Amino acid sequence: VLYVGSKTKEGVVHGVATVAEKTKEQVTNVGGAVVTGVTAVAQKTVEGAGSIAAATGFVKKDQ
Amino acid sequence: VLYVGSKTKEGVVHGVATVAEKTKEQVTNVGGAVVTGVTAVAQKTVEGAGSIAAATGFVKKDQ
Amino acid sequence: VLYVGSKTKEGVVHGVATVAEKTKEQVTNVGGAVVTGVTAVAQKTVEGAGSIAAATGFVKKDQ
Amino acid sequence: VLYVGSKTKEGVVHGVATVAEKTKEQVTNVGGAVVTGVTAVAQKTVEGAGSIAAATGFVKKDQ
Amino acid sequence: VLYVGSKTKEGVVHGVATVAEKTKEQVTNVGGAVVTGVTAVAQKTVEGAGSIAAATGFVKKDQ
Amino acid sequence: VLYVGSKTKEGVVHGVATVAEKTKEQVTNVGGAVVTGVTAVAQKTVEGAGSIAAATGFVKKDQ
Repeated sequence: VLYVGSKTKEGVVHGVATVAEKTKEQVTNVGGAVVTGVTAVAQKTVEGAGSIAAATGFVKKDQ
Repeated sequence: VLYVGSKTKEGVVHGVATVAEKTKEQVTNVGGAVVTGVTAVAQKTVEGAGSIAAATGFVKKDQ
Repeated sequence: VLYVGSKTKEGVVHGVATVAEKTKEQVTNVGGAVVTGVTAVAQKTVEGAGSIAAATGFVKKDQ
Repeated sequence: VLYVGSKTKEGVVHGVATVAEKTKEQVTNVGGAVVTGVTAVAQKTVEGAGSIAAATGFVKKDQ
Repeated sequence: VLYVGSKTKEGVVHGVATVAEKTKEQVTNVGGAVVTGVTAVAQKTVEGAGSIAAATGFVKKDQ
Repeated sequence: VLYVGSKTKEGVVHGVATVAEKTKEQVTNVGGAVVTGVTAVAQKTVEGAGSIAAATGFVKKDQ
């Protein structure tokens, strides 16, 4: 018996309840990035960069 | 018996309840990116970059 | 018995309930990208980049 | 202008999300009453008795 | 302007999220009453008795 | 302007989130009453007795 890498559980979300009562919600953007409202998200990345709510700017590599 | 990589569970979302009561919701954009409202999302990436709510800017590589 | 890569479960979403009562919802865009309202999404990518709600800007590679 | 009994809201249920993951569920009865699983119920009774999940016994009025 | 009995809100339930993960659930009865699992219930009774999860016994009025 | 009985709010439940993870749940009864699991319940009774989770015994009025 080996059971190598067995019965695992990774990058998991479960059993979540959520209520949101918002009368108004404005998001104005005129520049770079804006990220909002990220709920119950799961990921598993192998041999790579893993981002989930990454608001980056502008990569301005010139000459 | 090996059971190598067995009974696994990865990048999973389950058992989620959500209520959202919003009277108004405006999103104005005139520049780069805007990401909103990302719920119950799962991913598994192998040998690659994995992004989920990544609002990037503008990659301006000149000469 | 090997059971290598067996009974797996990856990039999965299940058992999700959602209610959304929004009286008004406007999205104005005049620049780059806008992503909204992404619910119960699953993906598995092998040997590749995997994006799910990625609002990118404009890749302006000149000469 | 009277607006007597106006814009009322009574005996109301709205905006409800629910998830139930039950692997087994047995209900054995051999006597009186059993009531189970009552969700999102509304009632308005006028000039009367109003019951909603009332498990009564046995009304044994003899001579 | 009277607005007598106006813009009222009574016996109301709203904006409820619920998750229940039960592996087993047995209810055995052999006598009187059993009431279980009553969620998001609303009532308005006028000129009457109002019960919602009332498990009564046995009304044994003899001679 | 009277606004008598106006903009009221009575017997109300709202904005409730709940998670319940129970591996086992048994309810055995052989006598009178049993009441369990009463969530997010509202009532308004006028000119009457109002009970919500009332487990009574057995009213044995003899001669």
